[PDB]
Amino acid sequence: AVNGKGMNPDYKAYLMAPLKKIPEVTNWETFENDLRWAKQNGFYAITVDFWWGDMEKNGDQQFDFSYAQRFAQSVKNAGMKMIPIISTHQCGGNVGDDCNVPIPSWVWNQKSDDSLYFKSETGTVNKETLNPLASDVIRKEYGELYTAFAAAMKPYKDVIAKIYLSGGPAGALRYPSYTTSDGTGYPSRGKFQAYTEFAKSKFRLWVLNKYGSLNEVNKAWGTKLISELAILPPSDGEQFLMNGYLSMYGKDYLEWYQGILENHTKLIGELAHNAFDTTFQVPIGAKIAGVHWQYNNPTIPHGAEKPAGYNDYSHLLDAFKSAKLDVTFTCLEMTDKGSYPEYSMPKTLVQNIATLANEKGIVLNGENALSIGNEEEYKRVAEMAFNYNFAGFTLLRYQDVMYNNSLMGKFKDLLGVTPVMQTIVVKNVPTTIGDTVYITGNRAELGSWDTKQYPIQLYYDSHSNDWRGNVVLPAERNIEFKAFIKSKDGTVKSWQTIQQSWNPVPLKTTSHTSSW
Ligand SMILES: OC[C@H]1O[C@H](O[C@H]2[C@H](O)[C@@H](O)[C@@H](O[C@H]3[C@H](O)[C@@H](O)[C@@H](O[C@H]4[C@H](O)[C@@H](O)[C@@H](O[C@H]5[C@H](O)[C@@H](O)[C@H](O)O[C@@H]5CO)O[C@@H]4CO)O[C@@H]3CO)O[C@@H]2CO)[C@H](O)[C@@H](O)[C@@H]1O
Ligand SMILES: OC[C@H]1O[C@H](O[C@H]2[C@H](O)[C@@H](O)[C@@H](O[C@H]3[C@H](O)[C@@H](O)[C@@H](O[C@H]4[C@H](O)[C@@H](O)[C@@H](O)O[C@@H]4CO)O[C@@H]3CO)O[C@@H]2CO)[C@H](O)[C@@H](O)[C@@H]1O
Ligand SMILES: OC[C@H]1O[C@H](O[C@H]2[C@H](O)[C@@H](O)[C@@H](O[C@H]3[C@H](O)[C@@H](O)[C@@H](O)O[C@@H]3CO)O[C@@H]2CO)[C@H](O)[C@@H](O)[C@@H]1O
Ligand SMILES: OC[C@H]1O[C@H](O[C@H]2[C@H](O)[C@@H](O)[C@@H](O)O[C@@H]2CO)[C@H](O)[C@@H](O)[C@@H]1O
Ligand SMILES: [Ca+2]
Repeated sequence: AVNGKGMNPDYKAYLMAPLKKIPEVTNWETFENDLRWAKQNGFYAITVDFWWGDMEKNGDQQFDFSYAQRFAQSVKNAGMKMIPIISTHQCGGNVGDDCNVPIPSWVWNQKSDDSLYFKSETGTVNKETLNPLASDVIRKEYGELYTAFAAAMKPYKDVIAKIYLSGGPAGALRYPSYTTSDGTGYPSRGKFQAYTEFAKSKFRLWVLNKYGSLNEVNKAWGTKLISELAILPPSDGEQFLMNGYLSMYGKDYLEWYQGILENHTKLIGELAHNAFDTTFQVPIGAKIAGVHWQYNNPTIPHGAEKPAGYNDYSHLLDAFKSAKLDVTFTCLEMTDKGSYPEYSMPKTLVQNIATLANEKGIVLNGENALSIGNEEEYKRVAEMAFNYNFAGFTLLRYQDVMYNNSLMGKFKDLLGVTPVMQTIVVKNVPTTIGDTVYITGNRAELGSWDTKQYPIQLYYDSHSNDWRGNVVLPAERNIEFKAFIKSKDGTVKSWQTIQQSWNPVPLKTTSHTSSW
């Protein structure tokens, strides 16, 4: 992997359940067999959406956790593990969606203003999820839902491996900036979603709180606003994305905009831990969407990410760390394009996120953005997962491999692997002062023959006069590799004589010794 490391020892593979309830797809008996099969192919658990629209439909505090309980019972019967997703967002309208489960309609009546929903640059109303600015309603509603869920699902503590939270549309912490109705669907630029009267009022108050008075605001922004009412979000999204973002005003607007998501992260994290820590004592996480389009557009840099709420990934991830929430990213199966008109750079995006996450000590999980139909996509996922220290990968979605033995087989081989530490020993290495030794191999877990960025480092053993290193490898998988030398200035000088291999890597920790 990068930084001379290897694959994460804690790596697990997960499988996304269908969006619809199991009974609308197959029977519970077959489901249990499907789980045993998934397990046999390297899957550790199944992530599943438990829709708010389903759990608190009839009214405030009128709960129904019967489906969740039945699902859990079969998971238990199959000796499997599950990862509940408290989906406080609507199913339907987003890529790959096939259901229509809006959040409880009664929630919109808890306020007579427009604080609860979203409104775009052009006036498009979005009700896929509650507006994070309304923290009072969120605190109460999410808090009550989480608590009730915990009590109803306590008996299934034993099969719950982790809990996922929904920070916004399509289960991710973000604004509904890319939608068909708002004419902002892929691969168009996104539209900011801060035009309700409540949002404008909030931005205005936040700015005045920061500078004290309008005169101080003008001085800090180098502007000449005539009144406090002139303090507003961008009136022209395109112009703001072209150059407005570069100014002090632009920096402040984006700070506030992304800041709302950061605060929301800390809020749902607090509520979740309070509700689940004692009953379950399992990790909790949230998701970040992979807004890879318009990434390198020269006219509107990161023209889709910013409107989605992503301006400073480093600052955003710090919020997750503080909230004690594991992070899940996506698009691991895609490649960089960066060409007109999409200007898509998903791989570069993934690498950046992973780098930041690892630097901050944040447990990082990944997913594929779109259904995978070929092995090549699995290899791309593998490359990212095993070279960027991902602690886990979740395959979207159930049906794709459950009803495709051939594809399921490819996944088991490339991604459904169990990490196992092994000691690698290479003797008679002709190193000189300043040289370092590394190994690189065929599989993604070995950097796929990359000597520049993904090689795994070995260490000189002065006592035995050889080079050694404890490397994490895929158990029960065949591998080929070779040790090589890098000079002080990182130039590859020479390679091991014969190509080494392990057919397959042993299930139990041991050692592989070879001669240079
Ligand atoms: O069960 C969990 C969870 O599942 C769903 O949510 C998933 C999404 O399905 C995933 O895509 C992802 O959410 C993000 C993606 O990370 C992000 O990249 C983007 O998707 C982009 C695509 O990347 C882009 O290629 C483009 O898709 C095109 C295809 O290229 C084209 O071939 C096809 O014909 O049309 C599609 C759509 O135009 O555009 C999309 C954007 O629409 O955005 C998605 C959405 O946020 O991760 C989440 C979380 O796992 C369910 O929706 C959710 O309810 C559920 O909780
Ligand atoms: O809250 C204060 C004000 O905030 C908003 O105005 C912002 C814009 O959102 C930013 O994009 C930027 O504006 C730039 C503009 O992007 C750039 O093209 C250039 O503008 C010309 C404009 O093309 C022309 O039509 C005419 O208006 O003259 C402008 C000035 O030459 O310069 C703009 C300013 O540098 O910054 C402003 C704030 O400074 C929001 O839209 C306002 O309603 C709000 O009052
Ligand atoms: O990229 C696909 C490529 O993979 C295989 O080639 C790898 C070799 O198996 C591996 O040994 C290594 O090759 C180096 C030699 O070992 C070394 O002695 C010296 O000659 O430099 C070589 C170049 O790196 O790495 C390559 C991949 O870079 C497979 O055999 C190829 O057919 C295939 O195209
Ligand atoms: O820099 C090229 C081009 O970028 C922008 O056009 C985008 C548009 O904003 C998106 O919504 C979508 O249609 O793709 C276009 C091509 O990238 C600018 O708006 C445009 O002026 C500029 O020429
Ligand atoms: Ca409630």
